[PDB]
Amino acid sequence: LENVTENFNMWKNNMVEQMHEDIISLWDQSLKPCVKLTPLCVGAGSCNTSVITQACPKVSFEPIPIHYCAPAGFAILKCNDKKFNGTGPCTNVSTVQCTHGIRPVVSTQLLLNGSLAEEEIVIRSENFTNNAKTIIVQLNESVVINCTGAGHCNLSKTQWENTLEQIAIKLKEQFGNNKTIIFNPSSGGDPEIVTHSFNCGGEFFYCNSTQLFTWNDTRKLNNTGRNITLPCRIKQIINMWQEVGKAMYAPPIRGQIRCSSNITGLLLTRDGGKDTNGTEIFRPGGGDMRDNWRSELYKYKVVKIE
Amino acid sequence: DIQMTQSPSTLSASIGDTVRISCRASQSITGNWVAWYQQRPGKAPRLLIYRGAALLGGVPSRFSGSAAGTDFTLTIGNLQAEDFGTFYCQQYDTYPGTFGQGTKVEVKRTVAAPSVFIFPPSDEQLKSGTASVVCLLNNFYPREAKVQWKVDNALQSGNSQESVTEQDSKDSTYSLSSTLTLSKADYEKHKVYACEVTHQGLSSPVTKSFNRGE
Amino acid sequence: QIHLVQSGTEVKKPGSSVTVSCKAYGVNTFGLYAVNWVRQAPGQSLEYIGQIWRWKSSASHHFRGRVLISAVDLTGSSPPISSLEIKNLTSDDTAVYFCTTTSTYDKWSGLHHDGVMAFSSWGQGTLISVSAASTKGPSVFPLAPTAALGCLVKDYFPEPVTVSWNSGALTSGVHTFPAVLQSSGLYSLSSVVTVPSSSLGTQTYICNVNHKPSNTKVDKRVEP
Ligand SMILES: *[C@@H]1O[C@H](CO)[C@@H](O)[C@H](O)[C@H]1NC(C)=O
Ligand SMILES: *[C@@H]1O[C@H](CO)[C@@H](O)[C@H](O)[C@H]1NC(C)=O
Ligand SMILES: *[C@@H]1O[C@H](CO)[C@@H](O)[C@H](O)[C@H]1NC(C)=O
Ligand SMILES: *[C@@H]1O[C@H](CO)[C@@H](O)[C@H](O)[C@H]1NC(C)=O
Ligand SMILES: *[C@@H]1O[C@H](CO)[C@@H](O)[C@H](O)[C@H]1NC(C)=O
Ligand SMILES: *[C@@H]1O[C@H](CO)[C@@H](O)[C@H](O)[C@H]1NC(C)=O
Ligand SMILES: *[C@@H]1O[C@H](CO)[C@@H](O)[C@H](O)[C@H]1NC(C)=O
Ligand SMILES: *[C@@H]1O[C@H](CO)[C@@H](O)[C@H](O)[C@H]1NC(C)=O
Ligand SMILES: *[C@@H]1O[C@H](CO)[C@@H](O)[C@H](O)[C@H]1NC(C)=O
Ligand SMILES: *[C@@H]1O[C@H](CO)[C@@H](O)[C@H](O)[C@H]1NC(C)=O
Ligand SMILES: *[C@@H]1O[C@H](CO)[C@@H](O)[C@H](O)[C@H]1NC(C)=O
Ligand SMILES: *[C@@H]1O[C@H](CO)[C@@H](O)[C@H](O)[C@H]1NC(C)=O
Ligand SMILES: *[C@H]1O[C@H](CO)[C@@H](O)[C@H](O)[C@H]1NC(C)=O
Ligand SMILES: *[C@H]1O[C@H](CO)[C@@H](O)[C@H](O)[C@H]1NC(C)=O
Repeated sequence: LENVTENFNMWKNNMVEQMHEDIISLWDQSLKPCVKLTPLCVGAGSCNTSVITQACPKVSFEPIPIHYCAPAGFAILKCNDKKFNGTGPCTNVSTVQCTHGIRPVVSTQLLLNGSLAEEEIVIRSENFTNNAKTIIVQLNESVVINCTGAGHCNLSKTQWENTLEQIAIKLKEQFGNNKTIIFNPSSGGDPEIVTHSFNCGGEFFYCNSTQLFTWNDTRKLNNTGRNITLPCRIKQIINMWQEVGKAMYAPPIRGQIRCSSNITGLLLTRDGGKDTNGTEIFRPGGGDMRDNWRSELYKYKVVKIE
Repeated sequence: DIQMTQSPSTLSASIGDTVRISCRASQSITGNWVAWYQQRPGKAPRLLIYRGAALLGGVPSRFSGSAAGTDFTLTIGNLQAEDFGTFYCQQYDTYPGTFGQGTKVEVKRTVAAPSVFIFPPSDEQLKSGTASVVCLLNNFYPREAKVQWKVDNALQSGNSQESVTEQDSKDSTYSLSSTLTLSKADYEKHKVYACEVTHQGLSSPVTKSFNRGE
Repeated sequence: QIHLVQSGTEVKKPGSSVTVSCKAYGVNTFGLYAVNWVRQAPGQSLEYIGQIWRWKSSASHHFRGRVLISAVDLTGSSPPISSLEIKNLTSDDTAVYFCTTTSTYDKWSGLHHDGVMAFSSWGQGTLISVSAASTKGPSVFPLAPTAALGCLVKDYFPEPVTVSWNSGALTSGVHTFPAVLQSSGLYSLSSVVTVPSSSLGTQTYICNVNHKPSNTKVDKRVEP
């Protein structure tokens, strides 16, 4: 550990933007659409769409862990604490060569294969007061989730029920104990944000996460169900996360696509409610892959040599 | 702990001047682990230079740092309006880091003697059981001033307080208040109340006074 | 771009304890930035309090045993936050407390020397004023008469009061002095104006005083 006190701000961390831009370029030479449409305006309202048609090679895009080592004239500083807001003065900081192996998983609503919370479930937010700022949840115990191009994902109803609890409890432990915690599905928006979207085998899965976010701080949902089955769908025409615009990928082909990932975290986003009675409603969120990266770099910060 | 003793406590300068502020550390600092900050009235300090001579990103290059033996100095070339305020040195050689007492850099001006005024307690205050006598020194330079209170010719100790404005942005003068407070009882007892002010602009100490009830 | 946003002013009774907060916008993770807390007593220089560095906290000799410093990484709703707890407040704890951040990522940087460092980003500061006084609106007294005249705004708590003249229409030649703290633990200030002696019976002068913490607003006419 480094014997000094420094400031950290994962919400304004620059490595996030440095990885994000990398992960995008890690996408332009691995997953290339058959056609990519992107807004093109002079400002005069009228906006032509810039079209691009390239080969559409079916590749089973399988993410490789990524390290981030400071070159020279530069040093990475890691924060150490069982519960770090990731936005303030860190006491147990410590210089490191490369950040832990991170598997740049691009997804929405659920953070897959990320890094678990050592102690307990932690939830960071650039401002919990602002019903506009994504709440990044960090699970201390991942929940396996298996998706298949066959059309769905299975999740443990047990583990997910617990998780919502040990999350619902960490929420009121920030918005007011004497406050009811509820979970509802997406409010609306793009398919990629409304469902738990992500990529598996180069196939863009779109799983309906209603059964994962319709939890009332009162009842249950395990009648005749051992596992939660999200009705997933693979799309060819998708909205790009790298930049405003659609993109069409070629249909599936491999006799079988399969994924078994660790739900290591979520991206929630409680609704304003305009100071109404203690009844905070949290819904799935994300779509801004940087929050993802953040959830992984929340305790890092590269700095110039002295 | 390392002591940093800063020099001078105040200096007066003009726009375009070159200015030097110095800090002597009580021990040698081989590594040059020294920093300089600026603080403007009402605001948080800002780091200007670290490691003795390195300029932080965004700081004008008219600022520079230097060292000789146990002395460290900040130099400001082409002094600018936003530069006026208070400067601090800090060692971070050894735990705990420590700061100098600070240096105030204010605007140079020609000498101007205070206009002096004295206000007896109002009848409304007297009615509420208290008495405050106020003496005002208006628009003077330099800031150094002495005011003494006398009642029935007796020097007054421990029952007065002073307040000074910030240097005025337009005429670069100061103004100062001194308030003498006493019970309604003693106020009504004595006859003559006097404010005595001494200042460089005044060829001789000026006394403004009144007799109670005029 | 780093902006450090501290919690608001607090007025605290002696013996009490307080926790001040710092939201570190632009800071990734306290794994890469150290937090150093510092305080400045009124009209005084600056003094180091303690730090959290690499998730390890500590406090200077003068404050050890009386202060807890913590930090947590957060995202979405909030940026990373650090806080400073102070126990058994006394009068000599009254001061502006600054949270401060310095990146520790680059060992070679020269901002830091084995845990002892310069402070590259500062918060606005939070005033902690330690006092047994209770909130109280001022009395306003006329300072009657180139002539000078004004208003004495006496015995209020806490700060601030605001003063304008003639609803803001008179600003030239106006001096409103910083408040002083009296032996009674209440504040007092005065506001003065210089005017031509000629207009004294022709022109009207009224000082508008506003003390929001007591919801007090007075308008005092100042007559020769
Ligand atoms: C379409 O977009 C282009 C930009 O390449 C612009 O110059 C043109 O005015 C727009 N109108 C047309 C050709 O549809
Ligand atoms: C954190 O994880 C542990 C097990 O790893 C669990 O027992 C604990 O309850 C969790 N904290 C919560 C409830 O968020
Ligand atoms: C925190 O969020 C609230 C609204 O929820 C906003 O008004 C406030 O300014 C935010 N904090 C800051 C100062 O960024
Ligand atoms: C997911 O697949 C793994 C094998 O990779 C299996 O061990 C686990 O039981 C599955 N989880 C389900 C279907 O709940
Ligand atoms: C919750 O608010 C306070 C805790 O701050 C508690 O004393 C009160 O009894 C509770 N009231 C509600 C909102 O049910
Ligand atoms: C699945 O999601 C759709 C909207 O995406 C919703 O209307 C529908 O009711 C959901 N079905 C389930 C599994 O409850
Ligand atoms: C949430 O509550 C509503 C109404 O009380 C119910 O219809 C819904 O099924 C609940 N969510 C689940 C499945 O736990
Ligand atoms: C609810 O269903 C789960 C499996 O889906 C089962 O493990 C659990 O025991 C059920 N609840 C009870 C205790 O009846
Ligand atoms: C990560 O996910 C796999 C896939 O189900 C699971 O089998 C494995 O135990 C998980 N490992 C972790 C991170 O605990
Ligand atoms: C890690 O998560 C990804 C989700 O994109 C999944 O495809 C992969 O199988 C997981 N790791 C394992 C167990 O292969
Ligand atoms: C909270 O519930 C509703 C919110 O729509 C509100 O009308 C009511 O006054 C509040 N308190 C009650 C009755 O539970
Ligand atoms: C203050 O802390 C001291 C030890 O530092 C302890 O003896 C004392 O009880 C505390 N005072 C109060 C009022 O809590
Ligand atoms: C590490 O311990 C030393 C003890 O001499 C101290 O000077 C330094 O500030 C400490 N650093 C931390 C973890 O704050
Ligand atoms: C960091 O240092 C603090 C101060 O001694 C200590 O309490 C904490 O356990 C350390 N954290 C780790 C395990 O790196």
